[PDB]
Amino acid sequence: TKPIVFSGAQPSGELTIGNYMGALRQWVNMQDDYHCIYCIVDQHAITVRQDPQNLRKATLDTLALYLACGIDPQKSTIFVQSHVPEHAQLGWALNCYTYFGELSRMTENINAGLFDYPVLMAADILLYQTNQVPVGEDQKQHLELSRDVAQRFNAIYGDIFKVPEPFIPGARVMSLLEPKMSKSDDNRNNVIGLLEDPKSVVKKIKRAVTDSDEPPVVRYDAGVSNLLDILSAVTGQSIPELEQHFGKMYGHLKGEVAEAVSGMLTELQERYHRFRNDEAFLNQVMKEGAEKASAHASKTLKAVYEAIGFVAKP
Amino acid sequence: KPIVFSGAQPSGELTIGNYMGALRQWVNMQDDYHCIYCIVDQHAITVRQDPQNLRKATLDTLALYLACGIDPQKSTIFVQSHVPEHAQLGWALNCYTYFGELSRMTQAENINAGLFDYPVLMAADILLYQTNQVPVGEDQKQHLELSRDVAQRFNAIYGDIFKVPEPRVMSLLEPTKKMSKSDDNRNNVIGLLEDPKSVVKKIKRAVTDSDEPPVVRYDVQNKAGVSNLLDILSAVTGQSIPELEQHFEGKMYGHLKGEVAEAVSGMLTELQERYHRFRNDEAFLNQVMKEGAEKASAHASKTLKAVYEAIGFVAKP
Ligand SMILES: [Ca+2]
Repeated sequence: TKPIVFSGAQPSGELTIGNYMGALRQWVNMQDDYHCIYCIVDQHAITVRQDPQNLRKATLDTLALYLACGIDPQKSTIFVQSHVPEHAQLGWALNCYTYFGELSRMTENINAGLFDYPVLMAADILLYQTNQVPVGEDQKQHLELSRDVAQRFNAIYGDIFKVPEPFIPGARVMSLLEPKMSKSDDNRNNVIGLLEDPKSVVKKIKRAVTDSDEPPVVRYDAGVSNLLDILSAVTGQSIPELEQHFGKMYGHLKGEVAEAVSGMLTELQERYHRFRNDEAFLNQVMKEGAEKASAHASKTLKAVYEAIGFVAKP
Repeated sequence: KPIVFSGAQPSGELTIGNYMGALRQWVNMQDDYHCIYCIVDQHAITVRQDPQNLRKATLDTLALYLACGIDPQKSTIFVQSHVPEHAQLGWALNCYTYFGELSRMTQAENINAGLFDYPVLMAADILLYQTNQVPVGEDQKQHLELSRDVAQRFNAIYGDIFKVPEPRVMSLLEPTKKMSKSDDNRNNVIGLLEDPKSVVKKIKRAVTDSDEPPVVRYDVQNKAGVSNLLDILSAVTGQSIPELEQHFEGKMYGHLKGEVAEAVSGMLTELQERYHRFRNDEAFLNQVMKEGAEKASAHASKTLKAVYEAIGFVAKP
């Protein structure tokens, strides 16, 4: 049994080139070393009012994109959250072991889902005996609540849950017009999406901030440096060996980058469309993932219900 | 047939006031209504429980409702935790409930989130079954009204997915307050599973008045103690109260206490005979919980899948 890694994927989330070359490209190559779990959290998504048609479409978009990146439905467990009842069941039970004050510290006319979703996050992770969690900086507090709830529950009932640990990377990709590239960027021009057409990549790379050194030379030190990090990650080349290739101006660099990133995204995107348009295949993937997820999750939930004192479902 | 939903705490301490008033009445209407009795063990854990006692009290409650006459073939009786759709809809309805609506729910220390959020789960329990009517007490009126508001709010967004639900024994030593399981002095309370000799003793010590000479006459204002014993006697036996005023003309209070104790005791001995039979047959209780949970899930899943389709979730394949 390998270490279990759990990651949540927002249905509306837009994966950037930073998300891919930095983290997800490595995670794909390590699916034989870890039991990786990817949960498309549509129950977390409806804490914000959602257009139903866009929610359904975005869930399928996200599934197809992760499959396009190489997530293997048989090696890993990839599923839609609402297809696995155990998430809501454990979410309710852990409400009774979470303090109202803890949720208040997470930050009226908000809905109860926004207030309570940190408990559902804890259930998402603890269901699968998760060992490690890749947490963004924005999610640090949520992960520490999951640890505190797991320890509190185990102190009462015994070692039912594993106490999850945050996990660390690692290609560095910086925001183009402000050299870290983030999927949360309020400025779209700072990032390149995985579903970005070649023309828009060319336009964002050409417009990337750079330093007006005279004469313009290619050297790692913040604009020019970003393009060296991005190009090196795509081509697997050393930064200095790249500088050997560039006498050329910053326009040579920006052109070279844009061509490489678009070459890599094109291979990802054709896989994306082949999976995305095959709705029957996606239904099979969600069925396999949900059934595998529930089999694993029910082992933990039934031990939780046993310890709480519920009559076991006959 | 109209659908009626009632939640039963897994406590196993029904009082004779609860039975004669509420539960006994519903037992006779199982042919005219689709009655749903849900033993709400997920609500119970909003207060920390001893694990073994919770399990025992859930089976105690089931056996007790069975002995009172709830028929698992006419009605649907099940344990809440056996039907995952309750928690599933509970989470979804959180997103359509305002924080302030739960904050204004009066019914502390370091409260846990379940104690705050359980009114949402109550709404989920009711709405899963297209429920028409919920027989709540006065102290759960707010909870029912919140369930109605959430159903209306959801329907106003997505269309009519939910049905909107529709909008006397006293303490023996304190006959101006209704018989309460929470009473600190347990000699105020008669439970359905109270030993007959114990029930007769408490009835014998029930408060009365100081009329010289004693008079047995229904006047709640001046003779609360005697009027209470006449309501209990009228409830067990069905005799109209003026009949007992005529039967006790010239009789003393001790005669009436002997009459209430005997009648109450007889009712509790038939109920307890059935209870111990059901409760000692755990295989029978398991099969009732299995069947009840399958029926409950069959109806609940229809509503939950319609809710998920309106919200925009991908349908589970
Ligand atoms: Ca495979």
